[PDB]
Amino acid sequence: STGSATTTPIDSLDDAYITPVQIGTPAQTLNLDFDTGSSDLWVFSSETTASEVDGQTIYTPSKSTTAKLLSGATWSISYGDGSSSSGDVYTDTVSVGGLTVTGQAVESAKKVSSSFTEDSTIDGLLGLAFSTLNTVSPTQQKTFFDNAKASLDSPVFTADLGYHAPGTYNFGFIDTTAYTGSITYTAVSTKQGFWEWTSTGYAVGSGTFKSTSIDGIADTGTTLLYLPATVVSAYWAQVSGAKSSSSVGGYVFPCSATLPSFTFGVGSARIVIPGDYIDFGPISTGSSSCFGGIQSSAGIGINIFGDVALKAAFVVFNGATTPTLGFASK
Repeated sequence: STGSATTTPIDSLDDAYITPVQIGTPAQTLNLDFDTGSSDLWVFSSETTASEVDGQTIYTPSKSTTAKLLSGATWSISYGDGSSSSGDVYTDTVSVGGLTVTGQAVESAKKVSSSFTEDSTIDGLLGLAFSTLNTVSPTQQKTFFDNAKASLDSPVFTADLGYHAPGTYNFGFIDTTAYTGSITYTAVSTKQGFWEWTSTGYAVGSGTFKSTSIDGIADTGTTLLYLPATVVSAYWAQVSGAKSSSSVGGYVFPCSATLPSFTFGVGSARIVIPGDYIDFGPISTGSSSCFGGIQSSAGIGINIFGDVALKAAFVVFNGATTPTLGFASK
């Protein structure tokens, strides 16, 4: 089997991407944030504190003939941006782009933090990291990908995110028409539960490539590119007027600037992030100070290849016995 679903930016800055997901019988379609940096499939629901729902579509298990309470199971998760959610658990039928899993753990939110409430376009998350990070207790649950894996033509999914445009998540096959040149595969460590890999270096604009190992995670659920302070300083040094602002919370730059590209290494291959991808616009409405899309990972504890990086590539998440990551230009 295979599946194929279109993923769409939630706003004009590509802050996140939503993908339609069918849950239950008859289908209830929710727009979820596919997140390769976590492993919980959770939704706004009929159980979510009413004051914490503001425009989201909710899952109502009592209206699904295939929903069953997973008795005694609870979940609670915190993300790297400080947001959080928690609740209880149902199993139900979940379909993505034509691909169906029966008995999928659907984590029903009782509580969500303000960041989730305020984002009316995101109805929940669908985690695609390794199931060892799943927060359901006392019985840990599997991701949609893990459950689907044995039914797939190939044990893979691919992320093809657009710049200010729709893209695609595919399950079970590699669309050879969706990328240019060859796919370069690189080793993955699952030791921390992430799609963790090592980049072979970077370049700023038309500058020379610096060979240096950068350990990080491929995370579709993170907006920006978070790299070591040395790397990020070298990038923003090439932008007149750019500076790190503690009041704003990162590097800012004059909105009048033209940003240089940023290249990262995948083995002997290179992925180029155009300068425009690194522009996240005015820090506040009408400001002439703009927020940078490359930021320091110092104090995160991990480097994160978020959407800024991933949308410049066609990315293969290979969940074979020995997992790997593949990157192609497109």
